[PDB]
Amino acid sequence: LYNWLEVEFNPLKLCERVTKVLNWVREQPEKEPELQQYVPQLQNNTILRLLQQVSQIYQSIEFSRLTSLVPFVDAFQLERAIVDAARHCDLQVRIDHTSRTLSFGSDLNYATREDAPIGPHLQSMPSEQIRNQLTAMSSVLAKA
Amino acid sequence: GRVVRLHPVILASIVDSYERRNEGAARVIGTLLGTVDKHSVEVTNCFSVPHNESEDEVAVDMEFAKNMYELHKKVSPNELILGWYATGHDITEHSVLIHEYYSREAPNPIHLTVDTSLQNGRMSIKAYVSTLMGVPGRTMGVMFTPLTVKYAYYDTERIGVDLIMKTCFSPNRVIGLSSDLQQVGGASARIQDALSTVLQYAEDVLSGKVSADNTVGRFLMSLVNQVPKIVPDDFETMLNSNINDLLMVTYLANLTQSQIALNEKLVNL
Amino acid sequence: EEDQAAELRAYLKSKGLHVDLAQIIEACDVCLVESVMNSVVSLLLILKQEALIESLCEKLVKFREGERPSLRLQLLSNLFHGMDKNTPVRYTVYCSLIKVAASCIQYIPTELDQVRKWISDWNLTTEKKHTLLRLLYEALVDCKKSDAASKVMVELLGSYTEDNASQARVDAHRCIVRALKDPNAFLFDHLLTLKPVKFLEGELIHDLLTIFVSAKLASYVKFYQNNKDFIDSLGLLHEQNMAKMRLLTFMGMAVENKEISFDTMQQELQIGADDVEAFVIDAVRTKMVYCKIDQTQRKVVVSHSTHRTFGKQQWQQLYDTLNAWKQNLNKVKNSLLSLS
Repeated sequence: LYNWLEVEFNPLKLCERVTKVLNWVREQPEKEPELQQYVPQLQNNTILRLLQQVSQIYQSIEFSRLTSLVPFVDAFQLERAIVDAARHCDLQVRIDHTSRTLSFGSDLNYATREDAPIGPHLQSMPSEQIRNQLTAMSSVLAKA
Repeated sequence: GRVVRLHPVILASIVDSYERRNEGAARVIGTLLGTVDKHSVEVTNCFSVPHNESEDEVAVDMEFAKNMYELHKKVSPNELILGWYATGHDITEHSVLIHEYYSREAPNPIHLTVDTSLQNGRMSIKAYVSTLMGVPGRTMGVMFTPLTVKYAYYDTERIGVDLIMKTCFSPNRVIGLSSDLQQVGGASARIQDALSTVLQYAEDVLSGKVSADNTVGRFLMSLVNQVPKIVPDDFETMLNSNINDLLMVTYLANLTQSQIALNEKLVNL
Repeated sequence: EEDQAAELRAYLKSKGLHVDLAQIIEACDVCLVESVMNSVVSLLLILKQEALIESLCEKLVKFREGERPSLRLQLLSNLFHGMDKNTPVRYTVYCSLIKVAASCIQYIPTELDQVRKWISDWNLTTEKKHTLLRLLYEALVDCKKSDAASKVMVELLGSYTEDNASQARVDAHRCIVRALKDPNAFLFDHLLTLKPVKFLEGELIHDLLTIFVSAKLASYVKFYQNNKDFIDSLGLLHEQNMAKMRLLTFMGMAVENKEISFDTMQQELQIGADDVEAFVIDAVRTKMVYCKIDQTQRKVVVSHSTHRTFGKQQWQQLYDTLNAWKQNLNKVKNSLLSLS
């Protein structure tokens, strides 16, 4: 569980893999009943940690792809879970319903906050890269 | 621990305690505080302590040496004793007998060898220890097991020493404490010197200087690839509106302070 | 002094002066608590040093294939840390220090400016550098230091000349077929800049590199039909080689266009429609092309791409981009320092 959810950048893979761990939990509520209070609460992490990992690679996905991506909630439980990790907690996820498309990044006004999780990590969105670009000239030239 | 992690607050504290001395003696005995991960020996703060210099005799004041450990213990409890420094690359008969004192208090004492100058060299610092065992009749042969001392920088330390670094490009070792936008413009001069080195080699590595091409070749392409691409119409909505934000707080703080001042022209009546 | 050896003679007759120091070298390790080795260090380094260090460090390397090698190791850690001014025979001590390091590890200085400090100021020929950096090749492959080992191997392969590239056959096989086992060795341009490797041609594995570096998967999917025997013979399985060649066609495509659509990679890299989106993550993870998907409009926008071989165009894009960038910064270096 530390491998999948906390360390590794596998933003398509965390839907099937980490729920496979939790479907072992929902096998035995009578043999091991003591983990069963944590059965919805890990799933709240799953929607955000895909969105903290799909938003670093993708820039436009349809929502119709993503409701097939996560099998264990319906669409309206998903959609409210998307928006509180994006207004709080420093995601970039925008939602456009005219072509049903989500947009990650693509907003170059955004001043980043301090209290985001820096988790499993990739090249970030360009609002973290158009800012801190004078550093990349300053860092690599003195290495050059 | 096999690698010591010093911090550069120790070294100028050696030198400023090297310049204020009793006249004629060579060394300042004194002990150090720091922490350990048992591959990384960290040492964090320093003091000076005198001693009496004589022939085959250095008289360390064991009531004074315990005192500065206790006096810094009031500052923090969380610092264990890791060792003592002694100056010079030379080891007289004084320096062995002091090292066996601090082993009754018993860490493995993690010693440092600091110069004033190697005469055709430089300041050459090494990290020593003492540990051995005995054959009973004559056990008096002993040598120093040396390890590597390497410094470490923190972010307010590494932003703080950069202005303490600028003492060196100055005639009488003075810079008056600097402005912001001249230091913004100095950062462009920091760029302008650092641009000059890669570009001067660029007309070299274009025409003939191609033997070790790929190691500078892999680095100059990635510097141009790590900076991302917008068409500049996207940029001025970011740039000039942020300019309309920063100019707004220039008016608004002066909107406030002129009304702080005109309140102050009202209350001083 | 001399008297410590006299009670060391009493210590070793009863248990089991440069000749007397070499004789007391000859008594202890044929029997064999720590000062009996470490006052030997206090007896060795005080004195010539050449005949007695040679006899002792040979006795010290025999005992690493014997039950406890740690005690000879941590003695030799003290003695290698002892002699630091110069000797050319300090290679032979550090031969015993690398030979204990493969048979246990990593608390030894190995650094690249430091080894050229140790080669060019012991002032030996390439032939002793032939053995010292082959000593460091097998010692560094064994402790899982994969990415540092190619740097030892390329200076092994870069030590040679056109003359003695005749003997450079076996590591010339070995350096590629260890690194073609390695799925994260991404520079096959440095394996082509060697004096033996242009000299060798034929069926041997350098022929595969010209299929790898400039050439693309159309030039390799022919090559699997010709030899099933020879690529599968030495060290190499085929489908891990495939996913490297899946990358190097796509990475060389993603240099060029940066507006590139989905159907290119079903048609160049010969997979279906939904096999793309896990595969684009494989390129964006390991540091070679940082790419993005506008998946709704069926486009691959990339940020950047990395090159396989340079040219004089490739320096030329770097020049006129940087020359105005120097010139634009000339304007602001004028303008920001003129404020105060």
